[PDB]
Amino acid sequence: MFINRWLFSTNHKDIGTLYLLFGAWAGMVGTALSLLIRAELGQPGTLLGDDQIYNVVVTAHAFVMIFFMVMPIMIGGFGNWLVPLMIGAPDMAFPRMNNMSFWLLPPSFLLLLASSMVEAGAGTGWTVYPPLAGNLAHAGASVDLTIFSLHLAGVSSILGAINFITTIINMKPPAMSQYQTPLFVWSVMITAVLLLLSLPVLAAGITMLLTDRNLNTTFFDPAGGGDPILYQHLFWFFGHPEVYILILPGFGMISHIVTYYSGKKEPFGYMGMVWAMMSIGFLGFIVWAHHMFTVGMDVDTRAYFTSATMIIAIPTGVKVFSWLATLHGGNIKWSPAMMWALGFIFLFTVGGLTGIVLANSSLDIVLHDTYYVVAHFHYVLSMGAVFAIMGGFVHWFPLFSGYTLNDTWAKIHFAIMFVGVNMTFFPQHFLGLSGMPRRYSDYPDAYTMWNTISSMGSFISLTAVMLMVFIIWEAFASKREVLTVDLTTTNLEWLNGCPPPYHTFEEPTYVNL
Amino acid sequence: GGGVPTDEEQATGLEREVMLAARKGQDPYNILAPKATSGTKEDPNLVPSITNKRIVGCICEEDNSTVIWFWLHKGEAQRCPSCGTHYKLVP
Amino acid sequence: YQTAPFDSRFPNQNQTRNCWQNYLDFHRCEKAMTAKGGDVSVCEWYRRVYKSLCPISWVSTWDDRRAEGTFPGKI
Amino acid sequence: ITAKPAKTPTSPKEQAIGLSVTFLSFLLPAGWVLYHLDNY
Amino acid sequence: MAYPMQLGFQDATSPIMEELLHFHDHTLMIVFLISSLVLYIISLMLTTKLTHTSTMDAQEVETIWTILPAIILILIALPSLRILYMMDEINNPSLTVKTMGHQWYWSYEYTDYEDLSFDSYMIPTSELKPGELRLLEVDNRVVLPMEMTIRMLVSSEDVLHSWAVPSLGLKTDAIPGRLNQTTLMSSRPGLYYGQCSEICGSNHSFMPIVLELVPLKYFEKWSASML
Amino acid sequence: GARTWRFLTFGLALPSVALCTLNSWLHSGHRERPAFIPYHHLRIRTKPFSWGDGNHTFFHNPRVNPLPTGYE
Amino acid sequence: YEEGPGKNIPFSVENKWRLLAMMTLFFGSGFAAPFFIVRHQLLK
Amino acid sequence: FENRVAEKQKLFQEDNGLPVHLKGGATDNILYRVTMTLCLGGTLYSLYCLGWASFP
Amino acid sequence: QTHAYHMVNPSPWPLTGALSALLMTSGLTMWFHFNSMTLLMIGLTTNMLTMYQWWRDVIRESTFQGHHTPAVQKGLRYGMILFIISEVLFFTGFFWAFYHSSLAPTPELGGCWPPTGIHPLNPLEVPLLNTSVLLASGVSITWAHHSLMEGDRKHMLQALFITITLGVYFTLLQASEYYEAPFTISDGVYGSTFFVATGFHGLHVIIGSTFLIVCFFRQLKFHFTSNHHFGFEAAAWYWHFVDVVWLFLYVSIYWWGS
Ligand code: HEA
Ligand code: HEA
Ligand SMILES: CCCCC/C=C\C/C=C/C/C=C\C/C=C\CCCC(=O)O[C@H](COC(=O)CCCCCCCCCCCCCCCCC)COP(=O)(O)OCCN
Ligand SMILES: CCCCCC/C=C\CCCCCCCCCC(=O)O[C@H](COC(=O)CCCCCCCCCCCCCCC)COP(=O)(O)OC[C@@H](O)CO
Ligand SMILES: CCCCCC/C=C\CCCCCCCCCC(=O)O[C@H](COC(=O)CCCCCCCCCCCCCCC)COP(=O)(O)OC[C@@H](O)CO
Ligand SMILES: CCCCCCCCCCO[C@@H]1O[C@H](CO)[C@@H](O[C@H]2O[C@H](CO)[C@@H](O)[C@H](O)[C@H]2O)[C@H](O)[C@H]1O
Ligand SMILES: CCCCCCCCCCO[C@@H]1O[C@H](CO)[C@@H](O[C@H]2O[C@H](CO)[C@@H](O)[C@H](O)[C@H]2O)[C@H](O)[C@H]1O
Ligand SMILES: CCCCCCCCCCO[C@@H]1O[C@H](CO)[C@@H](O[C@H]2O[C@H](CO)[C@@H](O)[C@H](O)[C@H]2O)[C@H](O)[C@H]1O
Ligand SMILES: C[C@H](CCC(=O)O)[C@H]1CC[C@H]2[C@@H]3[C@H](O)C[C@@H]4C[C@H](O)CC[C@]4(C)[C@H]3C[C@H](O)[C@]12C
Ligand code: CUA
Ligand code: NA
Ligand SMILES: [Zn+2]
Repeated sequence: MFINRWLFSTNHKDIGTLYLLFGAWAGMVGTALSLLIRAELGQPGTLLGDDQIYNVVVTAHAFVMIFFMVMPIMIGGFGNWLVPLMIGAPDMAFPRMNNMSFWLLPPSFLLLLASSMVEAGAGTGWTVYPPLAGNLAHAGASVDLTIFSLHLAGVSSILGAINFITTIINMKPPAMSQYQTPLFVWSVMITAVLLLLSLPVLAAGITMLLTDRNLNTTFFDPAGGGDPILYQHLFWFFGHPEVYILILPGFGMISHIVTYYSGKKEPFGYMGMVWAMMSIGFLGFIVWAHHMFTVGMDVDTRAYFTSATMIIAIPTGVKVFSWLATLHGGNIKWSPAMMWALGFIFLFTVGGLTGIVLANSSLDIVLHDTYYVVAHFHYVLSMGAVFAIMGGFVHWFPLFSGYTLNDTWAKIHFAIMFVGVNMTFFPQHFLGLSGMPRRYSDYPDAYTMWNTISSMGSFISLTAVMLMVFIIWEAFASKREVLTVDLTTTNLEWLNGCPPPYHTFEEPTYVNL
Repeated sequence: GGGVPTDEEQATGLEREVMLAARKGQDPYNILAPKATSGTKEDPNLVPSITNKRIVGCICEEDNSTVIWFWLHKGEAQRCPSCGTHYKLVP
Repeated sequence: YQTAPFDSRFPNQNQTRNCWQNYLDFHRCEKAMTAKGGDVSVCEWYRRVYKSLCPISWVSTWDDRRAEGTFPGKI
Repeated sequence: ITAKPAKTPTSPKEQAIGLSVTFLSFLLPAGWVLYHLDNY
Repeated sequence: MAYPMQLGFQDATSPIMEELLHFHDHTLMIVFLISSLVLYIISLMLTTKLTHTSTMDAQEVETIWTILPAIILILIALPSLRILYMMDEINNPSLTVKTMGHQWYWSYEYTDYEDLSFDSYMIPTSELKPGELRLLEVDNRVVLPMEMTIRMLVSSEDVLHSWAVPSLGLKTDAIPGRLNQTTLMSSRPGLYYGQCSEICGSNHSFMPIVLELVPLKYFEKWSASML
Repeated sequence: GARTWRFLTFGLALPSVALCTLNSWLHSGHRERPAFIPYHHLRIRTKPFSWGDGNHTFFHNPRVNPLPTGYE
Repeated sequence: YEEGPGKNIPFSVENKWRLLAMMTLFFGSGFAAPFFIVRHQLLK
Repeated sequence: FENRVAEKQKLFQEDNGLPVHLKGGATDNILYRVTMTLCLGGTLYSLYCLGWASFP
Repeated sequence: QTHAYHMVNPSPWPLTGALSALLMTSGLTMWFHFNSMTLLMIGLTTNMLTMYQWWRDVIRESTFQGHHTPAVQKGLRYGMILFIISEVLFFTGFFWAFYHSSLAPTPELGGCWPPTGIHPLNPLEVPLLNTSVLLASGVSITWAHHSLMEGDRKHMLQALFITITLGVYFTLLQASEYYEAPFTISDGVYGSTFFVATGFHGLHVIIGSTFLIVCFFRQLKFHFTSNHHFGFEAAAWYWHFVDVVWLFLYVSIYWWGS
């Protein structure tokens, strides 16, 4: 029974549960990697070794946080649990293919941990640029194991994207138009379209890197007429959409949490929010070379990529202002989920604005490959994607489990994490402006105070992560069973109880025209 | 030149049940959107069910993005808590 | 001559083809001048520009390939 | 949300044990590695 | 170079770096104002017991929400692109210098007139002379004439590197098989430091750049002495 | 209809294949291999191939594919 | 299949102390792994 | 050939509680066991290969 | 249930598929670096066993059990369209690589395309024959489709057999051209782009021919009705995708790149 249920699943809820467990484990790995980074940088000098061991840690940190923590939790976990329930569907379109999306991730993760155990690891950065990632400067199995890790995670998400798009298009009640689906459902459909189009281009690029490393191709090798900058275009053609993939489902969860804890039946400006997410998804395909402003491209190309990148602020601004307009006039409940969501609105805005600074090619000459970039992306990932995950987790844990968290503990957890992430990343702006490069194991003495403070911040964030594990334990240990949930009239996912039965919507909803 | 079976000859299981019900203008597997009545207490929307309760979604006005969801129970007609439209379960 | 002037054929950050073209032009001119037994000093401008722009290792590699018979450009 | 009282209440003492065990499970193995870095 | 507790950019050594400081001041004011306005509006939405939970009309307010940001982006883009095109403008350099990135050191080639080339390696921490900077000094500095437009050409003979000097506003990627061009003009004599700015393996942290800016006559005699 | 697509298959598509098969047939026969020149952008070897002696491509044809050192 | 709180999960919550052990091993193994990988790389 | 789909419809709709991957009879169980044995054995061998490749 | 959707029986094939992916990738690693094919051959075997049993079960669920209602079929239509789009974007990366290298040939090539020392195939010889063959197969598969809709078993089988024969002809012609080519995958970016792009295309032709052969045996076994035959539609869509990728390769690499 246990094998049939948990290894042979065709159930959207159990598969969502598997994704959340996987993502939680991955988050502990990514946290450990982040503390090794900050331990190395927490005093001047060398702690671990030279830049190779250091950049193996940095590279693994990024892959684990992106591919094994954020994507599995947002898309595999919240997407599988909530999407079918929010459209009254009985499961996903391809419930057996859904299970293979999940089971590809343990092997993907095994190949990444194998990369780090064999030879000297893949000390390449998560971008895996040649020729450093090539067979001369990274001889041996490490980079190939990283490529194969990415291939399996790629297939997982491509099949997952086919599943979500089909489910969301084909399995709504027949009276429900696409303009009557919840914002979280829109956020997952748009994310799935980005994955479907972007991951195959990554697959092509890392396959070329694989053949340059093993079959004597020369896509990226000037000796054969290749070009290292071609790899960068193919990678970033995927990589910019990838960051929109990382935040879009977070946008969707934020819309639900703000609406819910404002005591509103609906988000402000629903069609604006749909427009904004589709605009961000589209613009996210035409900006990739803002990752390449120092490679030597032509001035008019730099002018185009600057302008196109800045345009993203307009639809993103409509969402931020629409969240504020949802709070406006609310009966505000100061739940732990609301605290995560309010931290999201503010800290995501700050990281979005440092992204607009970086969009300026002329200024990016001096900010590129500095901690200013590191500050920008940790505001949007470690205070944006992560705050949306934590908000969604504390909001929907009682739906998934049938048990309540201790709200006081959850507020403590929020407060500690808020202090730690800001102490970690705010000073990295100063390190960036003043010229500290990325992917350094050690720094000139002038950079010591801000690196010291940043590392102290990382330890506060570790305390929050440890407390979170205790808080989940306390909920399962105490077994406070959910009774009533407010606002079920505009939150269908709650209307089958906590937890919902294994089979929901065996009899579909009645919706007339 | 023949030899290809038809759905009439070879469709089976749920596919066949859907096929045979549609010939009779019937929709036991909820493929079509039901058409609203005036939704008054005298002319309530009639909600078929194989059990004693079913979830209703009410799109109170044309092109509302917000759907209002509630359990409809066997017995007296209930009202959408947003627009007051009447619904009655017919198990 | 101080350094290679701005060349409107090569106005962008990537100056690879500027080095290459001037190296080709010098060696084509040198072959044309050694052939009719004319004077290689007419080639001097191309020589100064490629020496200014081209990395030593590129010139060194190209010269080795011309001697080997493996230079892939047309001279 | 409303909920029932805990079916198996976790006393303050029980919470101190769970929190202590949780923290030690993170801190002891990493601490053992970092303490021994020189030897590595 | 950077100094302890530094918050902003290194002081500008070149006119373009001066331009970037003023453009950053303008952009940062906008970032401060928008961040501040969002935090203030959050705090305003959350500090009243007054309520309004019925459906709210969106279209009027969405005009403000799109037009005002569009205007603000234009006010960033205009000076941004003026500086972009100013750096690209034709200038007539007096001197061309090449740098080649290597694992893990820079070589320099000054081949306008004579075959002058040398390697530039980090001074090990244990060999620093009193008063010298950890991880920043090199054995052989890049001596250059002050107050002169110099063409720097950047490549690599192995993996990617990136040749950066923050106080001159410079960062040009060092790509094997590619010759990337930038221009350098120092308003002042002195020593101007940078660090390899593309992950390039074991000693990426330990291959810095030191420019030594001196009068032309000193540069000429130094050049002659380095053959 | 089926009738029309069969008409196209036999009346246009397969006659085209037959004519191109003729064309290829008439232009087949081994043309003379070029002088070997050890160009550095060709016969790339950054890592031995994972089969044979490591120095032969997967569909190596001795008649027309020189090794880095020339024809076999 | 079992339905309801504590039954829709691949781990038991019947005993809070056995659960603490299982959770300790689960999250603890994830957090430990990178420290042991670094130790492994340093010891070659 | 003759149309024997009706006989396969009867076999696969038989009320015997078997999942579809085993409903053809004893041959399905054999091919299932071969597949899962190669997968699990192969996975254990891949772990042994990692252990080997993790040291010089 | 009173909806039309398919609740799938718990299945081991997702796990066997995931593990076959681990064995193929770890197997390629073991082949490239540790001189051994063992893991790779286990992974290819388990991958083929997984595909066989999974698609067998899809036939059981549809032809034999009747779970493919119109709503289910519509979902499969979208799934196959989306899968084809993802394959289009995969090929787009290789076309980008090709145009990048060929539009700005580097000094190492002689600064020209084709590179110095590269003698391209004549696009009017076997490459043109291959074009005629795949276009012809696009016509015959359309004949097969209309035959099936019109209820004509014999003509469906003849048209589908012709379509498969042309797919096999293309594969044999390409194998022979690979063997005869005077350039290899190691002949710089010309060989790299030529063999990786045409090689992935060749793999897709083999996959598509395999799918058409599956449809051929299912047709022999009377699985398809005149109205319900999604496996055939999906194979036909895939087959048109393979034709269209060939036309782009022919124009780009063989003709414009010669
Ligand atoms: C979730 C992840 C995420 C998100 C959503 C973003 C969003 C944005 N990012 Fe970022 N980015 C990263 C993750 C992300 N980024 C990562 C990981 C890297 C490094 C990659 C690597 O090298 O490893 C990076 C790097 C990166 C670079 C390259 C810098 C360099 O390497 O030199 C640039 C350049 O333009 C960029 C810009 C932007 C911009 C303009 C947005 C916009 O989408 C932001 C828009 C939001 C707002 C602007 C705020 C809200 C708007 C308002 C309140 C309205 C009013 C505003 C105005 C009038 C301005 N980011
Ligand atoms: C999602 C992406 C993400 C996240 C969250 C983080 C989080 C953190 N990151 Fe990092 N980081 C990157 C993505 C991320 N990072 C990327 C892409 C790079 C660039 C890599 C490269 O250069 O190639 C990078 C690089 C990077 C550097 C620069 C290294 C260098 O240039 O040399 C540093 C330096 O301090 C750093 C530190 C941290 C710290 C201290 C945290 C801490 O904030 C982490 C704290 C812990 C958490 C936030 C919890 C996570 C766990 C969960 C959320 C699980 C939840 C469980 C349930 C819901 C059940 N990271
Ligand atoms: C008739 C056409 C049919 C193709 C069948 C041929 C071979 C096996 C597999 C083919 C798969 C296709 C592409 C893989 C890459 C390279 C092969 C290119 C096509 C080919 O077969 O190229 C040959 C070289 O093969 C070589 O190196 C062979 C190398 C064999 C090992 C391939 C390595 C596998 C790569 C991993 C694939 C990753 C997949 C990504 C999935 C995406 C997930 C997101 C050309 O022969 P040559 O002697 O150099 O020149 C001819 C001289 N007379
Ligand atoms: C370097 C080597 C790395 C390679 C890693 C390889 C990774 C994994 C090994 C794959 C094993 C595949 C096993 C067969 C999978 C068949 C999936 C399938 O056919 O899925 C179908 C849905 O997808 C659809 O239609 C349309 C989609 C069909 C997709 C088929 C499988 C594709 C796997 C590779 C995709 C890569 C993408 C290439 C583009 C970059 C059916 O959905 P189910 O939920 O089953 O059933 C629903 C029931 O109603 C049916 O009666
Ligand atoms: C040497 C090469 C080795 C590499 C591995 C790949 C090799 C071969 C794979 C060949 C693909 C064969 C697919 C067979 C699918 C059979 C099942 C099927 O076709 O199932 C049909 C549904 O379609 C469906 O699921 C549609 C399912 C579609 C899946 C097709 C996907 C193509 C897969 C490519 C996978 C790898 C590609 C990655 C390349 C980089 C069943 O419905 P109907 O037909 O309507 O029947 C019902 C009627 O009888 C009722 O009257
Ligand atoms: C980034 C995450 C980590 C953050 C910091 C973790 C905090 C440390 C927790 C304690 O860790 C322990 O510290 C002991 C020392 O205090 C070590 O004992 C060591 O030192 C003792 C005292 O010298 C000896 O008795 C022991 O034998 C010897 O192993 C012990 O091994 C180690 O587990
Ligand atoms: C269902 C269960 C799954 C099945 C698992 C099967 C595991 C047993 C495989 C046998 O192991 C082999 O050992 C050989 C040692 O004799 C190796 O030969 C290879 O490595 C040799 C080592 O010297 C070299 O001679 C050559 O590279 C080559 O013959 C080869 O790598 C390896 O496969
Ligand atoms: C159902 C499971 C039970 C069966 C388990 C599978 C048993 C397979 C073990 C055999 O191992 C092989 O031995 C060959 C020779 O020892 C290797 O060829 C290697 O050596 C050859 C010649 O020695 C070379 O030609 C090849 O290039 C090379 O890969 C080959 O790779 C390797 O797989
Ligand atoms: C006799 C048999 C009848 C099929 C049936 O009605 O059961 C016929 C119908 C169509 C025939 C096939 C098609 O005519 C196409 C092929 C023609 C070749 O000459 C023989 C094999 C070939 C693949 C045929 C095999 C077999 O004779 C088939 C399958
Ligand atoms: Cu050289 Cu980094
Ligand atoms: Na350090
Ligand atoms: Zn209503």
